[PDB]
Amino acid sequence: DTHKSEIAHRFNDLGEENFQGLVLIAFSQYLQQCPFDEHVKLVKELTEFAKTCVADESHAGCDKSLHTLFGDELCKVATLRETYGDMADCCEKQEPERNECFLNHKDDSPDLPKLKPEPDTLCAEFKADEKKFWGKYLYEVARRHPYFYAPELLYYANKYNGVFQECCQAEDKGACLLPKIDAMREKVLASSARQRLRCASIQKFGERALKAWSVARLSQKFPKADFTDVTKIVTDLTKVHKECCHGDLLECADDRADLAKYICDHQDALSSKLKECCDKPVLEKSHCIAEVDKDAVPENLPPLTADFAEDKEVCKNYQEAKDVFLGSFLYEYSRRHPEYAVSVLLRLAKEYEATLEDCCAKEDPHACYATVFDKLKHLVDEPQNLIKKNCELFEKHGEYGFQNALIVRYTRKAPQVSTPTLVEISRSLGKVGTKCCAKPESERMPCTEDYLSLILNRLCVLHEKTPVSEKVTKCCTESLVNRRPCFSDLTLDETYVPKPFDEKFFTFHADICTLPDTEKQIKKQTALVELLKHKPKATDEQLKTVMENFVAFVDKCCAADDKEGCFVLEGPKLVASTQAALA
Ligand code: PRO
Ligand code: PRO
Ligand code: PRO
Repeated sequence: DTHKSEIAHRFNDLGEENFQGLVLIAFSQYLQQCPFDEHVKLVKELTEFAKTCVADESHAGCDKSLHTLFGDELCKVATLRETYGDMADCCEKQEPERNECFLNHKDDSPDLPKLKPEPDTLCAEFKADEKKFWGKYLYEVARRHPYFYAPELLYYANKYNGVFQECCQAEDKGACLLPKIDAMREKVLASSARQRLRCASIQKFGERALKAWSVARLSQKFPKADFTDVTKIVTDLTKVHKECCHGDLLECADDRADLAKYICDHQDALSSKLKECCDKPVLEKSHCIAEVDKDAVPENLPPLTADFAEDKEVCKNYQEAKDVFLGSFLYEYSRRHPEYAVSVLLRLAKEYEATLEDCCAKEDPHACYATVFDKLKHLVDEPQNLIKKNCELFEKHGEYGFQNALIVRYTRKAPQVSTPTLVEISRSLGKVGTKCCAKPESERMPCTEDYLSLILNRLCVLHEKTPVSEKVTKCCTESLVNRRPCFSDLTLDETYVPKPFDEKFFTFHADICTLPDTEKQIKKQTALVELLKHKPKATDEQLKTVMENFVAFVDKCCAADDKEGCFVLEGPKLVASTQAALA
C-alpha cells in the first residue's frame, strides 16, 4: 500500500469535510495550547495541497509521507511556542523521530477552562458561522482529550450540530438543547475514556491485550460468528485503533470505513442485526456498528465442558497453541454469556489459564480441571457482591452523598494521590451508581464493571505522570485484567504521614454561594479530601460532624445580605471549631 501520493489518496478516500475535520483534530491533539485560529490556517494549507495533488500527483512533495507534511507545515512555518519545555526542539530533527517527539508531548490533563454551555451564546455562534462552530467543537474537545478516537469525534461534532439545527428556532432554547447536549456530553466522555484504555493497553500492556478485550466484545455482539471471522474483524479493528493511537488519524479513518464495508459484505455470517447500520452514511455507519445490539444467542450450542473440560486433548492443545486455544476459549465463553462484562470475562479466561498451568503438570490433569467451570461461575460472585453493596449505599445517600463516601474510601486508600485526582476519580465512580444501579442486572455488571475499567484507567494515567503512591503503581501496572479488583482491595495506607494543618484548605468564600452545582460540590469535596489527608485516622463520625458544621455555615452565610463579610466573620470560628474540636 504505497501511492503516488498518500495525501491525495486520503483526500479522495475521505473528501474535504472529514479530511479537514481529522487534520484539525491532529493538530489540536499535538498542540493542545495553540488557539483555534492558527489551527484552521494550517488545515487549509494541507487542504490546499491535497487539491493540488488530486489535480497533479506528480507535483513536488505530493509524494512525501504524511508525517512529513504535518511536520513541515506545523514546524518550520510557525515554530509554535518553544515555551513548551517539550516542543521547541524536536522541530529541526527529521523522519521519523521528529513526529515521534510530537506525539509524546501529548498532555492528558492540560487544565484548560472547563466550558459551561450557555444556550443563548451558543445558539448565536451557530447562527453567525455554522462551520467555525463545528471546528471549535472539535478543537475544544480534541485539545482536552488528545487521544479521542478521531473519526468517532467527527460523528459527534455532526450530532452537536444537529441539536443546534433542531433547537435554535424555539423560544425557550434552553429547555430544548441543554438536556440534549447533557446526555450527549456523557456519551463523549465515556468515548474518550474508552479509547484511552485502548491506547494505554497497546502501550503498557501489549497489543495482544487489546485483541483479547475486542475478542470478548465482539463475540457477545456477533454470537453466531465463527472464531475465524471474529479474529478477522478483531484483527483489522485493532489496526484501526492502533493507528488512531499512533496519530495516523487519516489512515485510521479510511481504515475504519473499510472495516465497516467489510462488515456489511458479510453481515450474513455476522449478525441479523446490522442492516440499519449497513446502509447509513459513512460515520453513522461506524458508530452504529460498534454500538449495535447483541444478536441472539444461537440455538442448541454444545456445553462448554465438551471442549474445555472433558476433551482429552486439552493439555496438548494448551501446550501446542496456547493463545489459539485461549482465544477460542474466550470466544466460546463470551458468545454464550452476553450478560457478562468484558472485564469479568477476561478474568475468567485468565483464571482458566491459571488452572491449565497448574493441572497440566499434575499427574492426572483431567481430574484437576474437570470441574473448572463450576469454579468459574463463582468468580462472578465477588463483582456482584461489590455492585450490590455499593448500590445500596448509593440509593441510600443519592449521588453526591455516594461521591462523598467514595472520597473517604479512596483518600484512605491512596492519600498520596493529588487532590484534583482523588476529587476527579471519586466523582466519576459516584456517577456510575447513577448510571447503573437501576439497570436490569443483565445489563448492570456490564455497565458497572465496564465504567470502572474506564475510570480506573483514568486514575492510572494521571498518576503515572507524577508517581506518588506505590500501591497505585502496582494496581496500575501488574495485570490490566485485575485492576478493578486490585484497587478495591486497597486498605488504608498505614505508611502515610498527615499533611500539616492549613487554614486555606478550609478557607471558604462567597463564590460557593453563587457557583453552579458542580463547581460548588467540587469545592466541598476538595475540602473533604484535604481534611482526610491531614487526619487520615479520623473516625467517620468525626467527619460527619465536620461536614455538618461546614454546611450550616455555608447556609447562614449564603442567606446573608453581606455574604462575604459573614464568611470573613464566622470563617475563623469554623476553622477553630474544626482543629481543637475534632483534633
Ligand atoms: O493505486 C494503487 O497503486 C493502490 C495501491 C493499492 C491498491 N491501489
Ligand atoms: O451435544 C453434543 O453432541 C456435544 C457432545 C459433547 C457435549 N455436547
Ligand atoms: O482551632 C483550634 O481550635 C486550635 C486550637 C489551637 C490551634 N488551633
